[PDB]
Amino acid sequence: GSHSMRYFHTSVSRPGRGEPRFITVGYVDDTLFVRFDSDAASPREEPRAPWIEQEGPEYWDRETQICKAKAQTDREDLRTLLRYYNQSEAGSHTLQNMYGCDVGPDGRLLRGYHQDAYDGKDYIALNEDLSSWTAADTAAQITQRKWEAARVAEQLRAYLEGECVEWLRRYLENGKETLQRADPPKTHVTHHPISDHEATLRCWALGFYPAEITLTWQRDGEDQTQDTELVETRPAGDRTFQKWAAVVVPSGEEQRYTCHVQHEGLPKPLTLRWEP
Amino acid sequence: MIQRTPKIQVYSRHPAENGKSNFLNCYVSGFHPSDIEVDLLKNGERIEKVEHSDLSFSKDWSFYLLYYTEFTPTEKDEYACRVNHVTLSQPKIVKWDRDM
Amino acid sequence: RRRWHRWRL
Ligand code: NA
Repeated sequence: GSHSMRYFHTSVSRPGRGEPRFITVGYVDDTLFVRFDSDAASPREEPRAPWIEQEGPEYWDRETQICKAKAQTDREDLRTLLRYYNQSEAGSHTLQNMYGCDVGPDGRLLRGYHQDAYDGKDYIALNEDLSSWTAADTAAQITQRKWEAARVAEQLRAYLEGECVEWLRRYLENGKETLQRADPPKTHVTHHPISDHEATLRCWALGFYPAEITLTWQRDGEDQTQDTELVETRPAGDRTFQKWAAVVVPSGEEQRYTCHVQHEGLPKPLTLRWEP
Repeated sequence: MIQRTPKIQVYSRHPAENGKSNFLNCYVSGFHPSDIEVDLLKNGERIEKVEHSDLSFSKDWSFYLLYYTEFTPTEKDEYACRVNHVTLSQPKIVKWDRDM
Repeated sequence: RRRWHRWRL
């Protein structure tokens, strides 16, 4: 189907404790494929998926230099933001940046992105037009004026419509074993006595990829949204994800309850019940 | 500055079977700022050489990390995750429950 | 692959 590529970056200042810490990671869909951490002894961008390992030394050298450069420009930008917000040099602050692209099943650009946040709040974002900006406040408007003057959007647009999509397509091909495979959830229902009067029914979805999933409980066909404990989808640590949904059921009433699972890896939504 | 307290889940990679090697995970998410300290505990003591993912974030800019270690669950051994963050006056301890 | 970031806030 559709796919995405994202590069995420975080710099965190630490006054009196040297230069900011810089960490960046790249993803295709829900798959991590590259990482860089400035605090590694002689830091390099490193592979984190098998299908990127085949890129040659020139690729890793360029990537590494780009990461080092962004760490350095982030240091300058953190200093600028202290000025823009009239802040002291004593505190730790955070600068986050994301950029990348979404493509459709045919490989065509669906959306490009480039956006920044300061201290966990929106700062400036490239709009969906890839031609104009949304500034969150009067500080970000200063950046906007500079970036309008320098025709920054046009340069980002050229990357997002060109290289971003072209390299994503390359990765999807080289990684076709995994990036183009959905792993359906393995599902089951468990029963957890609370007392002689009631028990929890917990519906599990394990080992699925990608992360998007819907899990719901029904009682005689009616959705139990308000009475369901639904945990956040969580990584298993091996590429796949987990989720569960639980409801408290009076003794003897279990056969009224069905769990429903939707995942792109499932041809049709599944219906499960507790089987003693 | 607005701060967001971490969500915490402690769980295993595979369904727990006593005597069978597995991975113990502590997933912390939805937090800001990014500095956070996480320990995994076996019978109240810190497990050594725990690994973690590289810092990343969600669409809303909040951070997430996975801490993990190999472990072999038993009937009697108790595992937990201890999390400290600026939003917490006291570190939060979440016990591992093999049924969650 | 990445892009060089030339810009400053
Ligand atoms: Na921090």
